[PDB]
This record gives sequence, C-alpha cells and structure tokens, in this order.
Amino acid sequence: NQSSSVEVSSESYETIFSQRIIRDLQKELVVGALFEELPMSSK
Amino acid sequence: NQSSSVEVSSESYETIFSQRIIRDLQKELVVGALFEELPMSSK
Amino acid sequence: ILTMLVEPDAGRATWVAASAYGSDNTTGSEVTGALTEIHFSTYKLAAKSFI
Repeated sequence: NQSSSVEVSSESYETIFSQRIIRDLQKELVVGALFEELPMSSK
Repeated sequence: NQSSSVEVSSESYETIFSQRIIRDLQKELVVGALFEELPMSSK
Repeated sequence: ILTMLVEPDAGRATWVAASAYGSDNTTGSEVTGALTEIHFSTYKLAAKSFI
C-alpha cells in the first residue's frame, strides 16, 4: 500500500492464494466412441 | 522445483508465509529512569 | 521456502518549542516504519552402496 506510516514487507503478505484450479473450454470428442468394438484374443 | 513431469505456477505456491515477527538486539536505556521524579503543576 | 517478518528499527520524537503551541507543530513529527522478511531453504545430501 505504501501510503500510511507503517508498511508491509512485500506483496506476498497483501495477497491471498487460492487452491482453486479452473480450466477453459475443451474441444469435444466425437469419433472416439461412436463405432462398435470388435474384441480380439490373438494377433 | 521444475524437475518432474508436472510443475507449479510460481514460487509463491511453494512457500509458507508465516506471521511470526522477530526483532534484533536493541540498545538498552539507562538514563531514562535513574533520576527521581519531581512533579509539577505550573510553569 | 519459509518466510518470517522482521521488525524495523527505532524512532524518535521531536521537542517542540512553547512558541509553536498554537500552530499545528504541537503534534510534532511522524514516525514511520516498514517491515522486512527473511527466507530459508535446504540442500540435499545422499550416499549409496551396493552389496
């Protein structure tokens, strides 16, 4: 703040750190799971 | 750290900001309170 | 890392003259102080042996 008579050590003590993680929009997946599956038990 | 596969955004998310406050060695005061007091009520 | 606060140095007031009693100098001067901080870390020591 650096405006009153007394000041804090640095901006680390003027800050609140949050453990919240947020993500943007991700491309939707379409072809990954639209076909039927053919299981195998050999090469 | 920046060593393993996953990292952290900044050092502030690696530090514990403690509110403990410590002070160095202060000069002692001897003359402040060695003489007796003379109370007054006027100029 | 670990960080702690360090208290600043000492202050000193002002002697006012009786002449300046009417004005705003009667308050005196302003004592100010900014905190400081210190940090600690570690190093790694290791040894190995095979049998």
